[PDB]
Amino acid sequence: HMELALNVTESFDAWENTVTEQAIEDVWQLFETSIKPCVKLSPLCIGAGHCNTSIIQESCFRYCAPPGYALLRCNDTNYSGFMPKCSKVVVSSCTRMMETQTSTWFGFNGTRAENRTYIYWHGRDNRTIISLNKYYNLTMKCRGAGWCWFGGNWKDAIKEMKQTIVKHPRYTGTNNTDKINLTAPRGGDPEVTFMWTNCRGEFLYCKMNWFLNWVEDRDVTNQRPKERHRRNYVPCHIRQIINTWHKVGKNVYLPPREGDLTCNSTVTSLIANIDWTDGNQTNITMSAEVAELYRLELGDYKLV
Ligand SMILES: *[C@@H]1O[C@H](CO)[C@@H](O[C@@H]2O[C@H](CO)[C@@H](O[C@@H]3O[C@H](CO[C@H]4O[C@H](CO)[C@@H](O)[C@H](O)[C@@H]4O)[C@@H](O)[C@H](O[C@H]4O[C@H](CO)[C@@H](O)[C@H](O)[C@@H]4O[C@H]4O[C@H](CO)[C@@H](O)[C@H](O)[C@@H]4O[C@H]4O[C@H](CO)[C@@H](O)[C@H](O)[C@@H]4O)[C@@H]3O)[C@H](O)[C@H]2NC(C)=O)[C@H](O)[C@H]1NC(C)=O
Ligand SMILES: *[C@@H]1O[C@H](CO[C@H]2O[C@@H](C)[C@@H](O)[C@@H](O)[C@@H]2O)[C@@H](O[C@@H]2O[C@H](CO)[C@@H](O[C@@H]3O[C@H](CO[C@H]4O[C@H](CO)[C@@H](O)[C@H](O)[C@@H]4O)[C@@H](O)[C@H](O[C@H]4O[C@H](CO)[C@@H](O)[C@H](O)[C@@H]4O)[C@@H]3O)[C@H](O)[C@H]2NC(C)=O)[C@H](O)[C@H]1NC(C)=O
Ligand SMILES: *[C@@H]1O[C@H](CO[C@H]2O[C@@H](C)[C@@H](O)[C@@H](O)[C@@H]2O)[C@@H](O[C@@H]2O[C@H](CO)[C@@H](O[C@@H]3O[C@H](CO[C@H]4O[C@H](CO)[C@@H](O)[C@H](O)[C@@H]4O)[C@@H](O)[C@H](O[C@H]4O[C@H](CO)[C@@H](O)[C@H](O)[C@@H]4O)[C@@H]3O)[C@H](O)[C@H]2NC(C)=O)[C@H](O)[C@H]1NC(C)=O
Ligand SMILES: *[C@@H]1O[C@H](CO)[C@@H](O[C@@H]2O[C@H](CO)[C@@H](O[C@@H]3O[C@H](CO[C@H]4O[C@H](CO)[C@@H](O)[C@H](O)[C@@H]4O)[C@@H](O)[C@H](O[C@H]4O[C@H](CO)[C@@H](O)[C@H](O)[C@@H]4O)[C@@H]3O)[C@H](O)[C@H]2NC(C)=O)[C@H](O)[C@H]1NC(C)=O
Ligand SMILES: *[C@H]1O[C@H](CO)[C@@H](O[C@@H]2O[C@H](CO)[C@@H](O[C@@H]3O[C@H](CO[C@H]4O[C@H](CO)[C@@H](O)[C@H](O)[C@@H]4O)[C@@H](O)[C@H](O)[C@@H]3O)[C@H](O)[C@H]2NC(C)=O)[C@H](O)[C@H]1NC(C)=O
Ligand SMILES: *[C@@H]1O[C@H](CO[C@H]2O[C@@H](C)[C@@H](O)[C@@H](O)[C@@H]2O)[C@@H](O[C@@H]2O[C@H](CO)[C@@H](O[C@@H]3O[C@H](CO)[C@@H](O)[C@H](O)[C@@H]3O)[C@H](O)[C@H]2NC(C)=O)[C@H](O)[C@H]1NC(C)=O
Ligand SMILES: *[C@H]1O[C@H](CO[C@H]2O[C@@H](C)[C@@H](O)[C@@H](O)[C@@H]2O)[C@@H](O[C@@H]2O[C@H](CO)[C@@H](O[C@@H]3O[C@H](CO)[C@@H](O)[C@H](O)[C@@H]3O)[C@H](O)[C@H]2NC(C)=O)[C@H](O)[C@H]1NC(C)=O
Ligand SMILES: *[C@H]1O[C@H](CO[C@H]2O[C@@H](C)[C@@H](O)[C@@H](O)[C@@H]2O)[C@@H](O[C@@H]2O[C@H](CO)[C@@H](O[C@@H]3O[C@H](CO)[C@@H](O)[C@H](O)[C@@H]3O)[C@H](O)[C@H]2NC(C)=O)[C@H](O)[C@H]1NC(C)=O
Ligand SMILES: *[C@H]1O[C@H](CO[C@H]2O[C@@H](C)[C@@H](O)[C@@H](O)[C@@H]2O)[C@@H](O[C@@H]2O[C@H](CO)[C@@H](O)[C@H](O)[C@H]2NC(C)=O)[C@H](O)[C@H]1NC(C)=O
Ligand SMILES: *[C@H]1O[C@H](CO[C@H]2O[C@@H](C)[C@@H](O)[C@@H](O)[C@@H]2O)[C@@H](O[C@@H]2O[C@H](CO)[C@@H](O)[C@H](O)[C@H]2NC(C)=O)[C@H](O)[C@H]1NC(C)=O
Ligand SMILES: *[C@H]1O[C@H](CO)[C@@H](O[C@@H]2O[C@H](CO)[C@@H](O)[C@H](O)[C@H]2NC(C)=O)[C@H](O)[C@H]1NC(C)=O
Ligand SMILES: *[C@@H]1O[C@H](CO)[C@@H](O)[C@H](O)[C@H]1NC(C)=O
Ligand SMILES: *[C@@H]1O[C@H](CO)[C@@H](O)[C@H](O)[C@H]1NC(C)=O
Repeated sequence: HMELALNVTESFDAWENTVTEQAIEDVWQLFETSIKPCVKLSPLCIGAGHCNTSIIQESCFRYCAPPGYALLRCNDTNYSGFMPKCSKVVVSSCTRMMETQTSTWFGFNGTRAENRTYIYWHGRDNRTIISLNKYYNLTMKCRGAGWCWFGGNWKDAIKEMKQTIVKHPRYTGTNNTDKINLTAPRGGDPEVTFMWTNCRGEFLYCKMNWFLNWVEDRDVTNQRPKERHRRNYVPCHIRQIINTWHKVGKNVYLPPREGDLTCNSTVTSLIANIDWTDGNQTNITMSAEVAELYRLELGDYKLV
């Protein structure tokens, strides 16, 4: 039945991307797949040296969630990432997710969101992903019109996060000075900070810049530096037809609704893909989609 492995390939290309790209594309294949004619054809590659073309039988009411897909994890400690000696393994399947909530920025419910911030991270010397987790307060409710609300110490929190990310990258070599900024492009230049949010089915897009207007430095001053007064909401505009971030492309999905849905969600799990490759850059990024959801609970998604 299930006969996985534990191998991975990491390289240079993101358009010719593999695990990621494959995981993403296939997902909307499984997902777009819930509409009924009589008999459907599903694939089923995840790394076997050949492929499975899954075939659902039926006719020509309550159903779980993935007409054809399932997940499972290893086991042992709270979390790390990769280079395991992996052993015991568990059982799981359903995928109702579309129903519930989500975001490109901060994973929702966090659980024993201990005061002391976290940077829980799957490492790769240079090209890697993070998961920051602090107790402090953050809220994020959406109001359907296309504008999202908050509550918390978000300036300060980032500080912690920025206070956080300083302790583990220790003295590299030379006597140095820090200078954090963000982007997240690839091969081309945009110049905007988008985030998405799922909560109750509608797949809503947000133009998020005021939230993301901060240049970081080691030791600073703002006495003689400048001051203007700014406040915040979210100029979201649903894009059922999804305008794709990491690539100026397109996708869609077929949702439900409760007329006046006015989103809501608890913040905890702020994410990032920090870039620090040899030279002059500490490059925070915000791509970390649906497999992070389950990755959020287990340690690391395994699908098939
Ligand atoms: C879905 O779930 C979510 C949960 O996430 C629900 O949303 C949450 O629910 C709470 C209550 O419904 C809500 O509380 C409210 O929060 C507001 C947050 O706004 C603040 O943050 C943002 C970002 O920084 C800013 O835009 C804004 O300026 C605010 O700072 C607050 O506006 C409200 O609380 C405060 O105001 C009222 C009225 O004045 C006070 O009663 C209350 O005490 C708060 O203010 C005092 O305390 C703060 C901090 O201690 C001080 O800064 C402030 O000056 C006040 O200090 C005075 O007053 C108190 C006495 O009251 C006294 O201690 C002190 O001596 C001073 O005199 C507001 O009540 C959560 O924040 C909210 N989350 C979100 C999204 O913000 C949501 O409803 C759910 N959906 C459904 C189903 O409804
Ligand atoms: C695989 O492993 C993960 C961690 O590695 C495991 O390593 C080996 C040695 C195993 O044999 C495990 O001991 C260890 O789990 C698992 O994470 C763990 O998952 C368990 C659930 O099976 C968690 O326990 C739960 O957490 C609550 C926290 O309390 C814990 O601490 C106190 C005091 O130390 C203890 O009393 C508890 O037993 C916990 O250890 C706890 O409140 C929960 O109890 C409730 O739930 C049961 C079940 O329904 C219910 O009957 C009872 O009445 C309670 O209401 C519960 O015990 C544990 O926290 C967690 N620990 C770690 C280190 O992550 C992982 O789940 C497991 N599964 C997978 C994914 O493979
Ligand atoms: C993630 O989980 C979140 C909470 O998780 C908890 O789940 C339970 C089962 C436990 O396991 C906990 O360990 C765990 O933390 C969920 O977030 C919640 O979202 C819901 C709606 O989606 C919100 O519901 C409403 O909450 C009100 C809270 O405000 C109160 O607090 C203030 C602060 O002082 C008080 O002033 C207020 O008076 C409030 O008391 C609450 O009052 C509401 O309850 C009333 O109304 C409802 C409906 O009419 C009714 O059911 C209830 O009996 C009362 O009449 C209301 O329920 C909620 O704000 C929010 N929880 C938190 C953290 O506050 C979330 O669903 C889940 N999401 C994901 C990612 O899965
Ligand atoms: C990646 O790229 C960045 C940007 O190019 C490099 O940063 C530069 O670092 C050099 C180091 O020599 C800087 O040169 C120094 O500038 C000082 C003043 O500017 C700084 O300090 C003030 C106040 O603190 C700030 O207002 C300002 O913004 C700057 O932060 C000078 O005072 C220095 O002269 C003194 O030091 C020299 C030794 O360097 C002594 O011998 C002298 O006695 C003298 O007292 C010096 O000139 C330069 O300013 C930076 N660039 C920019 C754009 O400002 C990184 O080095 C680079 N990193 C890597 C890994 O390559
Ligand atoms: C994350 O953020 C990083 C920093 O913001 C991004 O790196 C930057 O990527 C842009 C896009 O390609 C590059 O911009 C180019 O700059 C070159 C270099 O010209 C400079 O050097 C010469 C020689 O000293 C000097 O004469 C000039 O005046 C310039 O100072 C230009 O030739 C190009 O036209 C183009 O503008 C940067 O090179 C690069 N910045 C850094 C830090 O080096 C990164 O793209 C982001 N990506 C991720 C991973 O999220
Ligand atoms: C940020 O969250 C905390 C947590 O409080 C909430 O916790 C959940 C589980 C729920 O029970 C909800 O009802 C709670 O509000 C809130 O911060 C704390 O707020 C309390 C009072 O609401 C404070 O207690 C007071 O402390 C002061 C100073 O020590 C005393 O003067 C008072 O007598 C009283 O003891 C406490 O200090 C706050 N500390 C924490 C844990 O952050 C807060 O409401 C919330 N902020 C918002 C609105 O975003
Ligand atoms: C991942 O985190 C867990 C969570 O523990 C944190 O919990 C809070 C409350 C705080 O105390 C913080 O210090 C904890 O790290 C870690 O789980 C705990 O780990 C300790 C030691 O790492 C365990 O004690 C051990 O007990 C065994 C017997 O089982 C001894 O043989 C060992 O020598 C040691 O003394 C403790 O049981 C764990 N408790 C909890 C709450 O899970 C975990 O270690 C950490 N993993 C890593 C390394 O990232
Ligand atoms: C991290 O960001 C800082 C500051 O960012 C500012 O500039 C851009 C990137 C934008 O985000 C804006 O909103 C920010 O306030 C970078 O430091 C400064 O970068 C600017 C932009 O190139 C430089 O300005 C220069 O100004 C002269 C004026 O004569 C022009 O002629 C030049 O063309 C040029 O634009 C300036 O060199 C930088 N200031 C410092 C600190 O010396 C920083 O480069 C960036 N670092 C990383 C990690 O990428
Ligand atoms: C949560 O705990 C921190 C303690 O954090 C300390 O231990 C590690 C997390 C490490 O990062 C270390 O650098 C850090 O100091 C509390 O911060 C504390 O604030 C108190 C104020 O009473 C000070 O006495 C301490 O300097 C400081 N740390 C210590 C050692 O306690 C934080 O406020 C606390 N909050 C909650 C809700 O638990
Ligand atoms: C990010 O990683 C690079 C290189 O890491 C090497 O790891 C090997 C397993 C293999 O994948 C090889 O292709 C890859 O280049 C780091 O470069 C190293 O820098 C240190 C410090 O000077 C030196 O010990 C090495 O000479 C040098 N590379 C080698 C192995 O020759 C790079 O510094 C690191 N960057 C950061 C800041 O994380
Ligand atoms: C690199 O610059 C650092 C800046 O700190 C210098 O570090 C000093 O090293 C000297 C010895 O040369 C020590 O006595 C001091 O304690 C350090 N400075 C202080 C007070 O922080 C160092 O000089 C530079 N490295 C060299 C020699 O190239
Ligand atoms: C990758 O996994 C294969 C099984 O497909 C295994 O034989 C091999 O050791 C692994 N190669 C490495 C080390 O990446
Ligand atoms: C592929 O999955 C189907 C379920 O549709 C299962 O019956 C079949 O055994 C699998 N193919 C093989 C031989 O791995």
